This record gives sequence, C-alpha cells and structure tokens, in this order.
Amino acid sequence: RGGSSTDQPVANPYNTKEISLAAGLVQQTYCDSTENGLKIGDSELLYTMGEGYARQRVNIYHSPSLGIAVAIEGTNLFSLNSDLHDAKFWQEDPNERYIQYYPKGTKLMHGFQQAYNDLMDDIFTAVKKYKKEKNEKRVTVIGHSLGAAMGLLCAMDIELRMDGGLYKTYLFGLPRLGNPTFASFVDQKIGDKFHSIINGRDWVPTVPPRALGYQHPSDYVWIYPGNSTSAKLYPGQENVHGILTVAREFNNDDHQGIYFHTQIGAVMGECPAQVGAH
Ligand SMILES: *[C@@H]1O[C@H](CO)[C@@H](O[C@@H]2O[C@H](CO)[C@@H](O[C@@H]3O[C@H](CO[C@H]4O[C@H](CO)[C@@H](O)[C@H](O)[C@@H]4O)[C@@H](O)[C@H](O)[C@@H]3O)[C@H](O)[C@H]2NC(C)=O)[C@H](O)[C@H]1NC(C)=O
Ligand SMILES: *[C@H]1O[C@H](CO)[C@@H](O)[C@H](O)[C@@H]1O
Repeated sequence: RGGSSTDQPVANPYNTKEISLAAGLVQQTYCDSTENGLKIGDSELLYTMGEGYARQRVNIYHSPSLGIAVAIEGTNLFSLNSDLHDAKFWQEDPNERYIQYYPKGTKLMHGFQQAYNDLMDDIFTAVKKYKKEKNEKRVTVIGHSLGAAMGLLCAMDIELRMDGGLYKTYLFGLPRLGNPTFASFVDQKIGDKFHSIINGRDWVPTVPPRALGYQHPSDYVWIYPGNSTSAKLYPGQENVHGILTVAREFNNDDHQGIYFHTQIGAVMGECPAQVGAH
C-alpha cells in the first residue's frame, strides 16, 4: 500500500474503439441531453439528469458494446487548482449508505463524494430501470475530470451494491480520489474492469497531491504526445516512469483534448459529441 510501481511501461492493451466511444459518451454530458433518440457512436441516449451547475450532468445510454453506460460530466462546480486547505479536499469516511462494503480506514475526498452522493439514488434508479427495459446485464461507468473521480466512486458502488455488479469503467483525466486503502481496494474489486486514460501534459491526475494522503489505483494508459495515437500502459499504482517524467502544463488544453480520435472538449467542445471525428 502507498508505494510507487517502478516496473517498465508496456504496450497499450485496451480496446481503443471502446475508449473512443466512451470519450464521446462523456463529452455529450457537457451538452443538453433531453433530445429523444440521440445516437453517439453505437449508443442511444436514454435519459439525463443534472445540468452542470448544481450537480454534474449524468447521461444513461444503451450500447451494444458497453451495455447500460452511465456517463458523468466533470465541469468546474469547484476548481481543483484552488486553495487545498478547503473542506472540498479533506479526506472523510465512506458515506453510511456503503461504508459497510469498504475496508476499515478507507478515506475519500469530500468534494467528489458529496457530489456523487447528490446523484447516487437517481443513478441507481435509472440504471435499474433501463437494465430491465433493455434486458441488459452489463453496466459501464464513464467520467471525465471531476466526473471521472465521481465515476470511480460510482463504478465501485455499482460493483459493491448493485445486482450484476460492474462491466467496465473508462475514466478520462482522473483526479485522485481516495487514500492508499481505497486505491488498493479498487485494484482488488474492479482492477480488471478499470481503465484510466491520461492525455499529454494534463495536470488533473496530479491533484489532489499524494502529500495529502491520496493514491491512484493501479494502471493508466498515457497518450504521449498529447492527442496522438501513441500510448503505453504504466502498471501498478503511481508509476514512477509515467506522467511526472514530462512537465505538466497548467491549463486545460490536453485535459480537454483528443482521446483516440474523439474530442472531450468540455463546455466549449463539440455538441453533440462526435465519436471518431478527429
Ligand atoms: C490537443 O487538442 C486540444 C483540443 O482538443 C488542444 O487544446 C487547445 O489548445 C489551444 C491553445 O493551446 C487553446 O486555445 C486557447 O484558447 C483560449 C480560450 O479563451 C478564449 O475562448 C474563446 C474561444 O473562441 C475566444 O474567442 C476568446 O478569445 C477567449 O479568450 C484563447 O484565449 C487562447 O488564445 C488560446 O488560443 C484551445 O482552447 C484548446 N482547446 C480546448 C478544447 O481546450 C491542445 O492544444 C492539443 N495539444 C497538442 C499537444 O497538440
Ligand atoms: C522497479 O525497481 C524496483 C527496485 O528498485 C523494484 O522493486 C521493482 O520490481 C521494479 O523493477
């Protein structure tokens, strides 16, 4: 627990077509999503809640590849480069809904847990409904930015508390979320379903910092140079050969970049999302 993996990078083993699709599904959460029958790649938009002001927009889709896909917006309801003394960045226990499912000493960042907790009843209800409606057993969770950390928590909660568990999770520009205990519990419960994707010089995976007790789960795929198709996998937790070997840029350019031919441009990107356009 709390280590840094020193093993070498390996070729990217992920399904780049699924990553490209997932990227589209989350870009679309930055756009109004109540137009009926909207199609993003292989997927149909079924349902939306939130709006990216009080709560992150969450879209529910049906995909033949990904099943019932839950996509969580990550717009700046709070900012991740602001004063780290703020209560948003404090570690806290798991919420009483699911603390029983986690190891003792698990800690999560208040800001992400709060924001997930405001959506979690509605996510569960809509997922359960559209699984029944579409006779679909697979649940895919997708997030970007703030919504990537919320989405990791959602992914876990689905695996622990929902019938059928989780299929896959695809997370883009994932901030840190929990402590070493949480991150090792992610590896152990959803490690084989976990896909963290980082683009270029993106700074967001470096916050909140490890000196405040935060730790990523094992493995990410890092696209370098930013926006290209050149990418490797950096295995284990907090790989020393990964992203800190190249200087972070302190803007959202690469964060809101091209991930396997699909842009996640955020609020000022493409609406509707266009899978495989770039
Ligand atoms: C990888 O792909 C990314 C696109 O998905 C690239 O990100 C883009 O990078 C450029 C410059 O590096 C950014 O352009 C800047 O935009 C600011 C925004 O403020 C202005 O917003 C409106 C937009 O129309 C404008 O009219 C006003 O003047 C505002 O002031 C400008 O102020 C700057 O001059 C600057 O040009 C893009 O915004 C950014 N796109 C996104 C979606 O974030 C990235 O650079 C690519 N990386 C590599 C390595 O190739
Ligand atoms: C990186 O290097 C360390 C030794 O310094 C090992 O513990 C690890 O297996 C990896 O080779």
